[PDB]
Amino acid sequence: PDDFTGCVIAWNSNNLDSKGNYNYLYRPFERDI
Amino acid sequence: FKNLREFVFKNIDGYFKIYSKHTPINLVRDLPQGFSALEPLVDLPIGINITRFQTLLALHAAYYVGYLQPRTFLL
Repeated sequence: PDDFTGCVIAWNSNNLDSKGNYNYLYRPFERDI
Repeated sequence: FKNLREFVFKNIDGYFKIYSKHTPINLVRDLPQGFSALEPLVDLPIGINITRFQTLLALHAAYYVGYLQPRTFLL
């Protein structure tokens, strides 16, 4: 949301998740399952 | 009927907000006239889109459905 209150934290996973690794998919707080 | 159960269900920014109030009644024909504000009871962080709903009855009680509007009140 545009009035989001909080913190966004992110980090690189090139040496963790990458292999390739095809288990990661893409299509306010909505889970479009 | 003996028990009046009132609920408000609204879905804002992924949160399903539930307000409710239970009061004693002595009336069969229709809803009693009167005023009482409903207190917040549950707030569910679900992230689920709701467009339609259905009630669940026990098969061996009248119920009413209205809709909310963005109106201004002086409380």
